[PDB]
Amino acid sequence: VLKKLDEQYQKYKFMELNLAQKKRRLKGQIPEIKQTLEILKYMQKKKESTNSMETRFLLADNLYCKASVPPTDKMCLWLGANVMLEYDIDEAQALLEKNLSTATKNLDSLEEDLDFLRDQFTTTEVNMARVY
Amino acid sequence: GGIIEDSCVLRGVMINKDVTHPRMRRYIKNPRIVLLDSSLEYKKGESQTDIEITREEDFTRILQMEEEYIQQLCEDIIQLKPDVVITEKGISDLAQHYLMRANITAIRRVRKTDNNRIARACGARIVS
Amino acid sequence: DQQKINKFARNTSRITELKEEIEVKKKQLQNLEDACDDIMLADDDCLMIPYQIGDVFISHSQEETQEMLEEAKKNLQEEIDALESRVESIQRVLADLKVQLYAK
Amino acid sequence: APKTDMDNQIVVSDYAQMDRVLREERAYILNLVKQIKKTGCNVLLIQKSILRDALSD
Amino acid sequence: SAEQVIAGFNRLRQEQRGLASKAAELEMELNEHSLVIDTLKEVDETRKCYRMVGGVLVERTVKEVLPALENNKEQIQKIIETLTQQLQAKGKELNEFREKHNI
Amino acid sequence: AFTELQAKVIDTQQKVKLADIQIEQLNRTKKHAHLTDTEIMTLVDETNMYEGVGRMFILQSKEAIHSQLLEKQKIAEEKIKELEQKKSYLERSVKEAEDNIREMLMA
Amino acid sequence: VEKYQQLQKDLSKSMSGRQKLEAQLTENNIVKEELALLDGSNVVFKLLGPVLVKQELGEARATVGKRLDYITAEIKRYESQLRDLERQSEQQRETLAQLQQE
Amino acid sequence: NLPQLEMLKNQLDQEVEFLSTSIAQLKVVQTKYVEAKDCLNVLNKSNEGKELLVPLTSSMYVPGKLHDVEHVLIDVGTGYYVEKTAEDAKDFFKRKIDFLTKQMEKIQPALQEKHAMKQAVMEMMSQ
Repeated sequence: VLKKLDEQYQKYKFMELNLAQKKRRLKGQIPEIKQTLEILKYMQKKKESTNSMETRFLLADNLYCKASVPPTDKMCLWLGANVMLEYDIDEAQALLEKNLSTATKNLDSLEEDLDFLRDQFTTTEVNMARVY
Repeated sequence: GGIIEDSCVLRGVMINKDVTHPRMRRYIKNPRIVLLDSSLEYKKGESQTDIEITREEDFTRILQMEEEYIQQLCEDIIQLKPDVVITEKGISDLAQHYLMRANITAIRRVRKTDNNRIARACGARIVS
Repeated sequence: DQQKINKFARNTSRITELKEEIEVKKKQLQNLEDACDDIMLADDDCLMIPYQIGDVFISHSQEETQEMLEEAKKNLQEEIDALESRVESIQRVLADLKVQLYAK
Repeated sequence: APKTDMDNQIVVSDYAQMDRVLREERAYILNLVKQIKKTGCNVLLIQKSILRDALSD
Repeated sequence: SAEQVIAGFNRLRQEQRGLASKAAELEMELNEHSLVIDTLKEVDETRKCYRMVGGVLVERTVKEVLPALENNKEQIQKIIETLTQQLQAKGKELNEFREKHNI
Repeated sequence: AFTELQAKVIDTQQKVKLADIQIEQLNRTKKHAHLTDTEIMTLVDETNMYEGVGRMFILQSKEAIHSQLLEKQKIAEEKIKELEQKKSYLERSVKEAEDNIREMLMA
Repeated sequence: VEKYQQLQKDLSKSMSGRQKLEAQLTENNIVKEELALLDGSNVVFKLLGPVLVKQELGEARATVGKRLDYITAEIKRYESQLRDLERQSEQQRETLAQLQQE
Repeated sequence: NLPQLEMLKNQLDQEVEFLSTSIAQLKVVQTKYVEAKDCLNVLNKSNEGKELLVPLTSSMYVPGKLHDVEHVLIDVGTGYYVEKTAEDAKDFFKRKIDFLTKQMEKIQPALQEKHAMKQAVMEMMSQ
């Protein structure tokens, strides 16, 4: 009957679309993460003080200081939740590429649920059509 | 109500004009009514008037300076033995609020026609 | 359930999927073109030109910014173009999956 | 600068595309102005800007 | 009369689609938990582990910095599982309740 | 003159409520600027310790930071009263508009 | 119908950033005040586009006379796009509604 | 009757909200100029030369060795970069502090107007 296929066709196609959504948001956070490395990259100077350059320090958004930048090798990075570990120019880039998958792994668990609720859509509805 | 045969005349100006309802307590026997031609306006500062109150700071800082002035004022009222004070001038949110704090009934935004009739009622003057 | 349920959608899933990673690298190319105009507009290299990397600025002449701009422009433009062909493929498969859905 | 939308060398759609041709309104009005003093004058008679199409200030 | 029929007819379908709303409400909470407890513990804590606060960047050893992300996230995970789970059954019961009282 | 008094109750309504949560945070960063002070005291000596009031994190020794951070405590420690003191005249002004009408109809 | 708010969007769009400019207008008159009181004490860069560039004082000055061209240009152009879109929006309102109702 | 109110009750909520969000956002940006004045205080206070972790990119800070605690930005014009003295910042901040001050205050009357008005639309609905 057209009744049984129609109920299934959309609830899959709605939650089959969900497979591509997080799968894309899997590959969608790659631009967030890697250019942050690109920031550190030209900056990164080994066998030299990292980023020996001009800067306007960000004191606040409205407040900058022109300085001679070069630090000792390190980059203090934002780990989250008031936790700052020091990273030297490399661990930084390393840790900084780690922000790829961790938020990328924030995603498919819903897609999986979405796919697995997808089959909860179809399994229920056929009985739901027969039960009520 | 009552009959005009029961209508009469009594000393001073009877004020029904502003009083059809509670206006000055009910029965204030000896104790005074205070006619106010002051110069009671609650001072935003102490002796000086400052910006009006649009905001919390203006409430805090200014009421500090305001409330003590009506205190500076209506404590000079409490000495004349009112149980009621009818405020024709200087009547404002703080003024009559302090007369209940001055332990005297305060009476709000009243016609001076009465208070002049009242200046013929208790027969006083009114003072600024 | 039929096979067109998975094919038609997962195709259409990939269609919009593949066309999107294209576009963002077109406008940044244009955005990276903007700072080019800006050192062309002012401080033509009559003074040094620093190029912002994170907070800090790398001292140089005019072009180097435009390079790093154009450098990223070219890093950008390519993953557009193969995916220009990639959404091209998957969307024509849909026009196939359209008719294949209708005839049965 | 030539008027491609209201008075401005910009065309009116978005903020981004106009600012680069806002850059265009900039240089042109200055250059002609630069050109003024480059062939040079000590005083400049200027008619009204209504006696003009428009004169960028 | 029909208040329970429409309720039970709704709840199994409402809970079903609310499962995604249930799991996602927990997800984005746990989403930032991943960016934090991982990035501290994976890479050497042996050196100085700062604490970033408002008017200060606090100096701290791992010894304080490590267990903070340990127990807090875990303590959060208990509480978040409780309410979002309880929200669905409330809706289940409140769908039956709202038809009753409003005469 | 009953009309003018409906605003000052709604006006102070957004105010006297505001002045409550205000003293709250000032007791908070107080003990926290002691708590953050405690954790920099927790490590015996740190120069690479950064105390600055913004996203500039500016190298200072632990101690002058403590005085800076214990005064940072002292700041919010001081600020609790005013904004609670703010909760008073606010709630005092809301009534002064009210005691206008209530007095004639009472007395 | 679709033709209603297509025009009112870019109406409301270039409306606000234009008004953002009005804040910046005061600033663009104040930046003529701020830089003109800068003799080269603090390093003056133009912030013009995403490249932040070592700049000179006339480059700082001539820029803000040119930065006022922001408030000049963006504000003016929209008063076109205001009514340019508004009228075609107003036009399309009664036409397609009366149809779908009729 | 109530159908008018029910549409009138629901509408007047959002303009409270739309305005509740606005002014709530007009304090922060106003407060950063206070803090940009404040960030400049500890700046001068320590000295030139200190290591400054300064915002670098997502998840990073770049440390850098400070120079010229008198260096401050002032952004006026549209985006235009005006580097100013440690003094010039504080007043330019305070202008934009005062600039958003009114901008905060313009909202509250229109914020609160749609509540007590909506509040009047609740009563005759139930009453």
